[PDB]
Amino acid sequence: QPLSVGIVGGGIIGVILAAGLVRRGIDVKVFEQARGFREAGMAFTANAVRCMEMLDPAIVWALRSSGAVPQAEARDYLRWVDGYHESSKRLYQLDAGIRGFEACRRDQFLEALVKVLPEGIVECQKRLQKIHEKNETEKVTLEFADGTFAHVDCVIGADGIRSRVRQHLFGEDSPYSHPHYSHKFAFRGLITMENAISALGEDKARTLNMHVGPNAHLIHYPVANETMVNIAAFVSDPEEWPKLSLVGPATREEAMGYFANWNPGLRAVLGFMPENIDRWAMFDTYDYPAPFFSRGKICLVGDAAHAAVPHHGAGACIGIEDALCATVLLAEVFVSTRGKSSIVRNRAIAAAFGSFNAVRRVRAQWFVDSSRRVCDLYQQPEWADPQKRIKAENCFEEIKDRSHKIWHFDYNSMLQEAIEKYRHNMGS
Amino acid sequence: QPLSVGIVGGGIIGVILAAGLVRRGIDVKVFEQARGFREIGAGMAFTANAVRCMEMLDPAIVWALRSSGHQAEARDYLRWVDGYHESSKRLYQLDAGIRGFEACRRDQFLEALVKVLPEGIVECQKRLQKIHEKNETEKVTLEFADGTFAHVDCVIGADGIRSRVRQHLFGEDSPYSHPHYSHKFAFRGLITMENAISALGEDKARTLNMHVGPNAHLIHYPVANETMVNIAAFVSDPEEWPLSLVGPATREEAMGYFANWNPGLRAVLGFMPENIDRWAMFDTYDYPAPFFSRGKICLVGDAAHAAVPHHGAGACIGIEDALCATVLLAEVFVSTRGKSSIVRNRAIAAAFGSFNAVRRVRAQWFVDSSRRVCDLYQQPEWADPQKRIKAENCFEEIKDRSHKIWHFDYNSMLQEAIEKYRHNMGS
Ligand SMILES: Cc1cc2nc3c(=O)[nH]c(=O)nc-3n(C[C@H](O)[C@H](O)[C@H](O)COP(=O)(O)OP(=O)(O)OC[C@H]3O[C@@H](n4cnc5c(N)ncnc54)[C@H](O)[C@@H]3O)c2cc1C
Ligand SMILES: Cc1cc2nc3c(=O)[nH]c(=O)nc-3n(C[C@H](O)[C@H](O)[C@H](O)COP(=O)(O)OP(=O)(O)OC[C@H]3O[C@@H](n4cnc5c(N)ncnc54)[C@H](O)[C@@H]3O)c2cc1C
Ligand SMILES: Cc1cc(O)c(C)c(O)c1C=O
Ligand SMILES: Cc1cc(O)c(C)c(O)c1C=O
Ligand SMILES: Cc1cc(O)c(C)c(O)c1C=O
Ligand SMILES: [Cl-]
Ligand SMILES: [Cl-]
Repeated sequence: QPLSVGIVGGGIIGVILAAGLVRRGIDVKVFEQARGFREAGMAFTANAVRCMEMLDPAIVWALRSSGAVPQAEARDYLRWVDGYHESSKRLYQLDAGIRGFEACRRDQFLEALVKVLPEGIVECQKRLQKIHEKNETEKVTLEFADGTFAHVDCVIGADGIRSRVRQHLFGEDSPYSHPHYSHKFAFRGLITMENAISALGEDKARTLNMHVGPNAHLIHYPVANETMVNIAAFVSDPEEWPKLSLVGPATREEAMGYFANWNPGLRAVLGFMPENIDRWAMFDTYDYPAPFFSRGKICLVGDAAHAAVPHHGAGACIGIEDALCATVLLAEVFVSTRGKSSIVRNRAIAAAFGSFNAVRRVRAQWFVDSSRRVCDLYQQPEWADPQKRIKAENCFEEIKDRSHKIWHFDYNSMLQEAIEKYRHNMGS
Repeated sequence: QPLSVGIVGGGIIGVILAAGLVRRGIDVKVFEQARGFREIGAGMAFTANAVRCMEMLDPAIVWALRSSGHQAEARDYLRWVDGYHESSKRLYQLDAGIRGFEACRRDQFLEALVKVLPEGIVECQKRLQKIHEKNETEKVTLEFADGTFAHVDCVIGADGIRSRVRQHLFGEDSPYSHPHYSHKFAFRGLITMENAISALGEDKARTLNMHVGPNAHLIHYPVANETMVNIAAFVSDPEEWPLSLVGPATREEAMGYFANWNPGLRAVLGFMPENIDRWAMFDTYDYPAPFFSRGKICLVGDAAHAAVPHHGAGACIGIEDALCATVLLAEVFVSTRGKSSIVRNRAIAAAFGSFNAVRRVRAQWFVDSSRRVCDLYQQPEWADPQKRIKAENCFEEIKDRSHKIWHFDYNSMLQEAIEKYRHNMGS
């Protein structure tokens, strides 16, 4: 027969993983708890877009048909600005090259992706409650909350930051089963490009900028074809977060209080927002990172494995690499065990998930820490004191090192290492 | 605002190129002169490199290939053997590794490939007669023998060794427009694995070996699940090819060219059906393409660099071309969204220019190298037993040449390809 893979979670990574798997002949089901919803925006590095292409070129097509339509060709730049002093001097700039980042709306991209898939791959209102493992040779059983069941040769948790599949591995009372608070949260909202331009200038208004300063920072970029500018404003919170929901209503005047000393251009951007906005809490896996991404015939991927604070803007890139590593590994399982017994085929699954863990965990968990580390540098208290300016500006070399370690990932090597580890684990 | 490519030729390359373009959102039409399939029951094999190239074009291509053909994982070895002397001693061997090669039935692979494509991509009974190019900003018009026409932003010739798009580029009276004789031809036929063993041993009969000797060489490997072995015997021809490039031949005609060769090999020939086939071997060596593309017209596969088959990898070189041309046209598609008609058509030609720069050297090296290694398989020196020392150093050259085919850095080809396209654009 073929090999069946139950993917729990119909987010970006689950659906991309699925698309890569069916394009290779693997039987896939995606179980998503929500009711065909996408209830925001995200960005991919050029490296991740090449990973997408290797999964299935239609994915990249979906990405670019969802987004927008932009004489020479523009290079993509991360830029940092002093947010605290009126100097508002441009501190640093990182060149990511042509189409170094490519952008979509999360909900439009997912919709396009599912159109690309065969029919009846995605099952909605399928909330996983329990996993029943048995022998390596038996199918794994998924139990859902509406009383239904599925049977699959192996299981992938693409079920996000609050992964149920993760709870199964470490235990519901283990801190390793849950995310925890980064003691930061963000205000988000939009403003008119005209308003934006009014406060920052046409040049700042039309590019992405991080404004640094003490214990907080703010980022903004143009959206909806340079008519609107999106604002995300991040602040510190010495208090624990109450089951209070991670997202919640807030007001512009609350956000303005945190930036009261900051420079006037920046305080304006804030004042031009709707009176009512969101407050998103930033949880992640930093405090209690997974001891393993895989056990037996169960593998975590994306935010289920390594959910990160969003301050490299690449968290979903790490998950796309995961998807590619898991797709290529399971393809090698399919082809190398094709004529063999049920025992070899199930051993090979476990051997592949063992290779996955071996090759992906260090980089994924490095990235989770890195995402906190760079937030710290964007929020150094010494951005306040102009006599500590050399110290504070010295951070950018490390930011650059970390950025390039993300963007320049050698995924061909990862795949090679993974195939080699798979074959080793099989006794070969 | 979509980009239409007319592929002339529904062969393996034209169809794989199509599969790559459509998966990336490009409007493709494939124009095939034949009514259905040909090359029934033939096999072919692809290097692992070429299979990774296919996966990059569309992973579904690789699925197709694999549905068209305990203990450990097997390794793939090329083997040479002395075919002249009584000793028939193993001469050299080369490790290609796990899945170093993957094989299939051509017609079943092509047919599986067509199921992967959407409907209506391929139009049969469409034999390109003439190409009409107006201005770079206007569409290229294709005229077919049935009197219908077709209009496309650009044209890819994937129409094979006798490419009609090639004749258009260089002139139907140029010799550069036609392949020519390599002064070798081939006898093909099957025998039963039963008989194959009795003449060679179980060892030789159940794998691929090339038997070398003076002015001729033989290769055999198994088929129909190791129930039959397939023979190809290549011999030298001083004369010109008059006449039709395929023809019937007799077992005895082939045995004549292998009179002095050792008895195991002679026996193999002996065991063929009375009637078999003779195939002339043409290629683009004598008059190689001055360029693979001009304006909005580009050649790929055999249309551009048809080679004699003694490296066994000519489709692989072609799949490389399809990968480069797919990645290039996709870069045109995205780099030019919202630009004008003018710019988009300069983008196409700029991309075809980069195709030419990046591929033409490797591809024409491969044509040469194919004749070259054939010459090493057929050194007159194999018979002379005082030159069996110089003769046998050929194999360091076979190895380097094989590795240059097998370890192609195709990611660097794509990189160089994009950078040369940007350069051509003014970027
Ligand atoms: C504000 C913000 C901005 C970001 N910007 C970027 C950016 O610019 N670039 C970038 O690369 N990344 C970015 N990220 C990261 C990105 O959002 C995530 O890393 C990415 O969504 C992770 O993929 P996922 O599909 O695993 O997660 P999710 O999208 O959260 O997918 C989880 C899915 O599983 C489902 N699910 C959960 N529990 C169950 C269950 N029990 N049963 C069934 N289904 C279940 C959920 O309903 C959901 O559909 C950003 C993140 C945030 C928060
Ligand atoms: C005996 C032999 C064995 C080989 N074994 C291998 C092997 O194991 N591995 C490997 O990689 N390579 C192998 N090769 C090389 C391989 O067969 C060729 O390189 C390959 O088939 C080229 O494919 P193509 O699509 O470019 O051309 P072709 O396969 O020749 O197809 C061209 C297509 O265009 C069509 N066409 C022609 N003129 C027109 C026109 N005017 N209008 C419309 N359509 C037209 C033809 O009908 C045909 O269908 C072998 C070659 C030979 C001779
Ligand atoms: C690319 C990107 C997108 C984004 O949404 C955020 C918050 C970022 O910090 C970055 C890069 O640093
Ligand atoms: C090992 C491997 C397998 C594979 O299928 C693809 C896509 C690769 O590029 C690599 C690279 O090492
Ligand atoms: C399938 C196949 C094709 C081929 O061309 C060679 C040289 C091989 O050794 C194998 C398998 O071993
Ligand atoms: Cl992120
Ligand atoms: Cl060939």
